[PDB]
Amino acid sequence: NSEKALVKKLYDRYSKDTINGKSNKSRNWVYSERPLNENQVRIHLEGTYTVAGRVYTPKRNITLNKEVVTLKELDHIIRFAHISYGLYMGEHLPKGNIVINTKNGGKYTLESHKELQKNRENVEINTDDIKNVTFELVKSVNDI
Ligand SMILES: CC(=O)N[C@@H]1[C@@H](O[C@@H]2O[C@@H](C)[C@@H](O)[C@@H](O)[C@@H]2O)[C@H](O[C@@H]2O[C@H](CO)[C@H](O)[C@H](O[C@]3(C(=O)O)C[C@H](O)[C@@H](NC(C)=O)[C@H]([C@H](O)[C@H](O)CO)O3)[C@H]2O)[C@@H](CO)O[C@@H]1O
Repeated sequence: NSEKALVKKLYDRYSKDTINGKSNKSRNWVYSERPLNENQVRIHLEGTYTVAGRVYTPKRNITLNKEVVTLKELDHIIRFAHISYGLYMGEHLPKGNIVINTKNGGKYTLESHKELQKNRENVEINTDDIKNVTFELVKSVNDI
């Protein structure tokens, strides 16, 4: 099963709770309502995950330090938060984009069906520039 293997590759990459010395502490890469320090931001994931034509609206957010990070890092943490509601589980690949929206109207688009392209890994992003993350993801079939 090749579709299953492609799913497993995305799951194995993005389910890791560390990257480059950062880690998911206190569920900060999943969901928090805890008060923010002056040096933190909270980026809300606002979107839909539609499975076999039924829309789900999972509520997740990521709590990060204010700093310049790489797109590899932000892509990682964002997809980790998606995995926490069920993204990349089972045997079928999702499709659709996850979009990092910036405060002045910029975007970084993360295509969900494949890994981040290697040539994008080192793009530098100030976490304080991020407005939110939107997404419209589709999994065409349920697992049987
Ligand atoms: C085969 C392959 O992977 N080739 C990639 C390019 O990806 C292909 O071409 C794209 C135009 C698109 O059709 C894609 O589906 C193809 O796989 C890749 O180009 C980037 O691809 C991503 C999506 O995977 C985005 O479309 C990106 O555009 C944007 C973005 O939305 O992310 C536009 C945006 O305005 C811009 N924002 C800023 C602030 O600069 C961002 C940003 O530059 C990047 O996200 C930072 O990485 O890009 C396409 O540029 C291309 C560059 O990675 O490499 C191969 O050619």
